Amino acid sequence: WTPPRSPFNLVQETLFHDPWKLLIATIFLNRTSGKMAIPVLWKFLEKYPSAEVARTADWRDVSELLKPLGLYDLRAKTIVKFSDEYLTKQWKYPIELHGIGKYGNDSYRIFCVNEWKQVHPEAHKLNKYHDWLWENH
DNA sequence: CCAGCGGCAGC
DNA sequence: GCTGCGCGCTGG
Repeated sequence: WTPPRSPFNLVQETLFHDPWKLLIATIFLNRTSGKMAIPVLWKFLEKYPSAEVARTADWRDVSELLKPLGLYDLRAKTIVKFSDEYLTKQWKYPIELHGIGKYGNDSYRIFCVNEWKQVHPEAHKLNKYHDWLWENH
């Protein structure tokens, strides 16, 4: 299973090989415009390239990086918690993990696994992709 | 100028 | 279902 490249340009299309990066991408996109989030996502992934490093991060430092995005302290605490569980808990679907809900589960089930047919997403840029999947099928 | 709008936990 | 978190994008 390889999710196809779409005319919609979801960030999920580039990060599916590393689930952690793709899931962090969804967290950056919680009620935050893609325009601001994605640039700042790359900035994060240079300072914190893995779940192994983010897990030892000081949430307060992670928060200074997020300031322009909003929900900066909430999401910072979230990035240090999720990354910890991601490597420490046994999980099948990321929904089990702190900070990941329907949206992040929907992205993982489409891009990181062959389960797109079984998914009913709600997030806007995601339904455009998912419908495009059924349409081009 | 300006106000509406781009998920999650925890109760 | 309800509520707090939060900035800047956009478009009249």
